[PDB]
Amino acid sequence: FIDISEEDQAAELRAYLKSKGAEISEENSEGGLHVDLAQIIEACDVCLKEDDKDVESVMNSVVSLLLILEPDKQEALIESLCEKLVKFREGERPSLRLQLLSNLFHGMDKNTPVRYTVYCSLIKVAASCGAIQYIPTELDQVRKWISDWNLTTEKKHTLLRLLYEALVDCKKSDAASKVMVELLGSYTEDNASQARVDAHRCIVRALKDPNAFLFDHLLTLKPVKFLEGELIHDLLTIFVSAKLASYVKFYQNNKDFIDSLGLLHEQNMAKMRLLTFMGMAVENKEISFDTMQQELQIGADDVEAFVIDAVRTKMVYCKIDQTQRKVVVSHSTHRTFGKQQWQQLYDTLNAWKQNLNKVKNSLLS
Amino acid sequence: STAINLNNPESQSMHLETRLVQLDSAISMELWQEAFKAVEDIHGLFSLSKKPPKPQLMANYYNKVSTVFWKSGNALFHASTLHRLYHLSREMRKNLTQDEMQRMSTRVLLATLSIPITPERTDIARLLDMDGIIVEKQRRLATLLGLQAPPTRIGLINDMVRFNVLQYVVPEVKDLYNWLEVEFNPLKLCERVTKVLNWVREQPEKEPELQQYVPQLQSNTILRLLQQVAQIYQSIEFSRLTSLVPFVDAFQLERAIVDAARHCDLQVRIDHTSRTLSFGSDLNYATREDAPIGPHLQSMPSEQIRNQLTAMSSVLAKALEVIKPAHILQEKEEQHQLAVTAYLKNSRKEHQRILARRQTIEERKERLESLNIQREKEELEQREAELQKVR
Amino acid sequence: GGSGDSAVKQVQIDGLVVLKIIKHYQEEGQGTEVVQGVLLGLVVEDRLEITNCFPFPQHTEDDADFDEVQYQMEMMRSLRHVNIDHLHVGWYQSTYYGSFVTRALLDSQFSYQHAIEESVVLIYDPIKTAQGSLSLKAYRL
Amino acid sequence: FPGGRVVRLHPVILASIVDSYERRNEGAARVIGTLLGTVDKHSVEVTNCFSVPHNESEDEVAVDMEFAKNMYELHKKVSPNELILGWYATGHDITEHSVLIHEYYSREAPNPIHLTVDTSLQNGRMSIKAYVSTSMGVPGRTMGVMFTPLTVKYAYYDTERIGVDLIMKTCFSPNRVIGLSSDLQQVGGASARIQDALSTVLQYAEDVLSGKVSADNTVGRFLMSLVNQVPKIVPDDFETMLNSNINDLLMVTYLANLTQSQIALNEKLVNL
Repeated sequence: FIDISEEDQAAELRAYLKSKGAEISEENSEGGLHVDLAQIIEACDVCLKEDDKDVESVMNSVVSLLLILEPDKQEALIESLCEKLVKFREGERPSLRLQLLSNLFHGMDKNTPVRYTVYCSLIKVAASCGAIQYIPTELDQVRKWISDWNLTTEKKHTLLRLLYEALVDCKKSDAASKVMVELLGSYTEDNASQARVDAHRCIVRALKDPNAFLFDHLLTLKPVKFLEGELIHDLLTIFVSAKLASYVKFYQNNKDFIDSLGLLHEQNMAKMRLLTFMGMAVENKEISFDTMQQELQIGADDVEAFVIDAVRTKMVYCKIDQTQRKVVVSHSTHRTFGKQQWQQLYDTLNAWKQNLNKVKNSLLS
Repeated sequence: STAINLNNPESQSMHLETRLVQLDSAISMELWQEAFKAVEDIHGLFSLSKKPPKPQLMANYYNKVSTVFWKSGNALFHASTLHRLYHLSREMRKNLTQDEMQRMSTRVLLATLSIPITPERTDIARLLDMDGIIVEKQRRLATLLGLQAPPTRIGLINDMVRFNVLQYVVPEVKDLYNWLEVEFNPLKLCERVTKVLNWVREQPEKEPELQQYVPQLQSNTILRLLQQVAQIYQSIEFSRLTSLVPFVDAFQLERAIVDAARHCDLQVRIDHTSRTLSFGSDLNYATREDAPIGPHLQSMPSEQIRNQLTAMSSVLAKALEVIKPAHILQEKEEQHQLAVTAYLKNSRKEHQRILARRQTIEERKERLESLNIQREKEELEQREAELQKVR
Repeated sequence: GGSGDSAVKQVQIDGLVVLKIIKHYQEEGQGTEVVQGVLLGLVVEDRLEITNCFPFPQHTEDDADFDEVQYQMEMMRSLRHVNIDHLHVGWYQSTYYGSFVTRALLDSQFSYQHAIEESVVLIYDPIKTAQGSLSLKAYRL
Repeated sequence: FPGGRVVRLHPVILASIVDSYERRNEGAARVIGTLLGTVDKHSVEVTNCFSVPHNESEDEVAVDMEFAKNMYELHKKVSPNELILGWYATGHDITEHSVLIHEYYSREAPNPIHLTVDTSLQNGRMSIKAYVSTSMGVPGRTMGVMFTPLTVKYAYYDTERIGVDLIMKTCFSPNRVIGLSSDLQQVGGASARIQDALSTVLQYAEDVLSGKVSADNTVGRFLMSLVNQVPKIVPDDFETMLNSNINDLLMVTYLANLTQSQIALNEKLVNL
């Protein structure tokens, strides 16, 4: 290799490095240049001819990364070179070839050909390692500009689907999924049918993970309100069992699918976190020793240990008086309109705490 | 006499000699000042004998000292010296080369113990008189051990377990700290740890060194549990409290709680007519409950109200709600942005004048203000030679 | 005219000074009062303006011991070459326990003030006094 | 993944860059200096810096690296944390002088950290644009310049960005040092007032037609948490304990004025 600050002659400088590469690359260096000082011809060469089997030609790749984009197509030639990275399946040095040209530098972003390409690459090319770094700046740039071109949001949905599949961490997969599902019903693939198939997998994730607690997150914003539950998805069949306090519900409502895999253990875990909450928070702070125990239909020192499970959830949390005030504040489970009306209360409640008290504070100082 | 310089032979010889002699000597006839003098001498030698890299024996002496220490001093500084010897076993290993797993096991064991043992010191003498004259000496001990400050706690363990320490550790014990440090949960902890306790407390192949460090570390685990449950519960009957905690006797343990309570590590009304305990939501909020200058456990404080809590909460907790969601804020700030652009826009005009003006200030300020402070200092000559002319 | 008595005006401490003070905030001199730097400035409209400081470090192991002035001389040339000149018109010890002007600080000040009567002595008091009031305590002799 | 990917400055860095620009150092439009700090393997901790006598002339650059030895020797005693890292300068982005202050820094010979502080009015111009060359193969001409994307942050210390926030709201308007706590008080209830504005808008969204997803279980969960903090739960035992705490605090604040009075009285008889 020789430096980029050697005179350009963009084609010939990028091609003098092909001469240091393979002999196949060299005869298509000479042949590439002697025909014409050339575009696509010269520009596809490193990108398709072998970078033999050792990827220290990151250096001449870097020289290709800035000099293909502007003299010809960026959008087609960025997608070339990236086939190669996924072919060799050594990813750390290809990650430098993706890093150098990530986005917002060396020409123009182009508004998601490059952001699709270079992120489609770095999920596959690298492990989780490289894949992590792009997710903030990607989801930032998604908010700074969403693709008005439909199909590229279907692509950025595909990349979030590659993301949740390349992830084998459940909660990051749940996160990447319920960002993808969030952006799903919001815009693009809605287009009903494309979202209906996804709705099944959402019911898998929401049931299978009881830290996507029952239905709390789905009541917060859009997903249930687009993806039907009284369809044969059976999404609201969770919202059934979520308030109605028994193993009986889910087991009688079966998809024999999800019964097997599945949801078996989490049926009792449902009963726990709903009866503890809808016990506590609709009292609305203090239920007794025996009330909780006969709600949950279980022992005494077991409900002590389950108070600790609820304290490790932080659905309930304070110092707990022993034979009364079993559970108190730190609310986290759904109470849909009870939470709305209490919000509707709150501006009127706050009206003194903001005027009356400040009329004493600001006066005093 | 001896032309000192690079003759480590006789040097090292005499050194090790006196060392072993002094060490055992003191740690034999129940002497201690002698041992102290010996250590001081060795330190002095190292100071005046630090010109050479470092030969063997080093590890030997280190281990010896750490051991001899163990008890006298707290297992804190002792455990620190133990970890030091452990680190020495690494260097000596790369140079010593010791192919033995049992060795590593024993090492890790010694490390642990010397670590979990005491979570706080009872400075009665200090709390009485003011006040040392009793801290710089600790600093000196630290220096001796090779440290510059005072060791810390199971912190220490984090320290010497940043290395591959979760691994070599022999699994008699691997799954005992996976309770103490890792696993929750107050109402199961004393239960959970009973078995790895019974495991290690068989002493003869696991270094009997360890199993005298164990009873204090058992009480330290109890001490860890006792601090938590003041935030988990607000009261508890003593009869319930007995069943929560597997232990030898209640009559023993209550006094060890009342001890800890008297030494202000927690606040409890364990003694009480009914024989029931009250932790209390705040009552009077103080650092007596909190353990006043150091936790020994996972951070799980419940909410309490202290001066400037509700003040500074109402400042910032309400602020955040108007920052994170808002349709009213970002427009205002985009027009604050516009007043910020305007000020840099006013500025770049002023900068172009300050490029002329402050240039003329800067260069002249080297001359003029120097010439002014010249006359300030040169006046002392004018004070002197003028007053000489008077008389 | 808010200007001071008989050789000097007030002080103004530019924000980029106080940034450089809170870099050697309260360490390198915690339990020991260490003069953490000299205040270098210039005479401005009705005030001095401390526009830059450079810190003065010392042998802070756990006691403070004065060192060679090879530091200060080379560092005040280091200021002079890219910026202004050695124009030390005060100094700042942060340092130890909410603002307190010790007898030693009065004596070190007396040597400083009589030598250059364009001076204040700063005591930069952060969160230690519960922050709290009079974070920048000026005081000339 | 490869090395550096982000930088974490501090407002002391921009203080020391805006220092040497405005003092002047013949800063018509260009002032350079050597940044100091340390790195942690993918992040840079730039922690303080100071300029070197520079002269960027259009085909002649002067980096007296000997001074950045002196300043480094000095700044090492100042705080042990700092390392010679690269070079910083003002705008504009990549020039022939990037190639030249490369070479002068390649005599130190770690990887360089090129900072470019553009000073333009526009908000579409990033404040400081961190760069580090790739290829950078170097047996070629002088040094290839194809810079990697890096972005900037602030981070070294809390009370010094409390120090920058103190200058932010002085930039707003002074904000002198006397009434700090009282300024934190009267912007206290202001937050609750602008909260009263926003909670109205979130209620009013539902009141007009429909809305309030926006506070259904987003702000509804924020506010339950808010009232679980400030104030606490609502018996009257709380209220009396709160009163007893004020009666104690007031008795202590009283005793502080009792001690001021006796600080006086002993100071007075000696003066008599």
